[PDB]
Amino acid sequence: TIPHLAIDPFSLDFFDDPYPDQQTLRDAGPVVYLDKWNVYGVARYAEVHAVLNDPTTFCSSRGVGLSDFKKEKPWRPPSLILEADPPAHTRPRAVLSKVLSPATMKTIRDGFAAAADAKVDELLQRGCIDAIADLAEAYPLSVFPDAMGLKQEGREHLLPYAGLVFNAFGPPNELRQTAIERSAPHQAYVNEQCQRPNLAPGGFGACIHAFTDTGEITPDEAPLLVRSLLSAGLDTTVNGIGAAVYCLARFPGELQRLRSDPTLARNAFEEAVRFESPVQTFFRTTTREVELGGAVIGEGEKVLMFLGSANRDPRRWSDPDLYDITRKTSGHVGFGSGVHMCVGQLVARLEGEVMLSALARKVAAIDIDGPVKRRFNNTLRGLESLPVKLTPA
Ligand code: HEM
Ligand SMILES: Cc1ccc(C(=O)O)cc1
Ligand SMILES: [Cl-]
Repeated sequence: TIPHLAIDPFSLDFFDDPYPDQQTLRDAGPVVYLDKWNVYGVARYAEVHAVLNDPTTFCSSRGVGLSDFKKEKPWRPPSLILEADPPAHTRPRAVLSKVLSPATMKTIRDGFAAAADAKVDELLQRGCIDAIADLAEAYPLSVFPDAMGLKQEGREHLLPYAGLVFNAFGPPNELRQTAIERSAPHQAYVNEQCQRPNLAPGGFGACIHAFTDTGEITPDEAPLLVRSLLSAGLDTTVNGIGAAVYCLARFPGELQRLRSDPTLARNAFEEAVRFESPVQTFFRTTTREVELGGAVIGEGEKVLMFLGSANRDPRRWSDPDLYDITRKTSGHVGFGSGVHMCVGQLVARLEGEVMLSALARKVAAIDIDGPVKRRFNNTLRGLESLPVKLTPA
């Protein structure tokens, strides 16, 4: 009853252009079986949303990558939040929610905005830049490690560590094997920075450790929760901001609308998150036999959720392949949905908003003026190099 497909959603050919294969996955049926990796797949909005919002049946504690923690050893100690189910998930989640809370955004917004304005000013002096290394990477590197409270030395490990984390959600292909092979110095750096004495006062890391006396987390839980922010907090925003600049470079009509009303900056970023879906996929594991669509999935099966496909499903979205900065984006699953929905979404949106605001106010044109190069990762979608000419307003 369930169609079997040979599509490999973790192949370089798929990463290079996923959209035809994602339509094939959607149109084959509400639930597919991917023979390449022996997992179920859901690529329509409806089933992705349903799976995300039933954490009891579609659990996370057996891993949200291909590997089943009941069968294989995790490559690193499980995340106390991402790779936990209720009730164990609940108090670590509440702590990170308060650490990255609406009130916390007020303390960092002025500095994040000034750094975004300063970066665009700097880039406009050069004119021809790489919007990945010089903007999408450079701006988050200029605000997020400091907001964490990290020392300066060793920050070159942060993007490699995150690339490793997101590759390690994938199947055991070359991208994953190579990442793990090179992982030891990056894990050593990251694990050391998670310890309380190495996190500067007032930053996100110190605030996590400060929550260890409320009864929500114990002291021995704080390093792994810092680890979660050092895993998820930087590379995601790099590819979110890169996606937004890539969209504005490809759709100049939308750059023109954004210039005319810079208060569209926040929704222009949100639409970029829907349109590119920097985090493409996550897995769940069934805790029981379950009916989904019309298929009966057995217990202990991996289910691959295509977040990017769900965000382009024409059953849910009008003109899904169009970048529209005034679109009603509410309900997109680029940040997830339900109990695990991105706890750092306010940081991500703040960074994206203030960068797009700086562009909206300072830049008249963004023209691709060099070869575009894609960056390949088992979970992240984004570019390696995006040469652009910035024309000042
Ligand atoms: C454009 C930027 C980002 C995107 C697209 C993104 C994507 C996601 C997604 C899809 C999930 C759901 C995971 C699941 O359902 O299994 C998630 C969760 C999470 N994100 Fe974000 N993320 C972004 C930025 C950030 C930032 C900036 C931080 C921290 C500062 C962060 C920290 C986390 C954490 C800790 C979780 C786990 C939450 C939980 O399991 O309850 N993320 N993210
Ligand atoms: C997207 C993402 C990646 C890693 C983590 C973590 O807890 O390590 C959380 C969320
Ligand atoms: Cl690690």
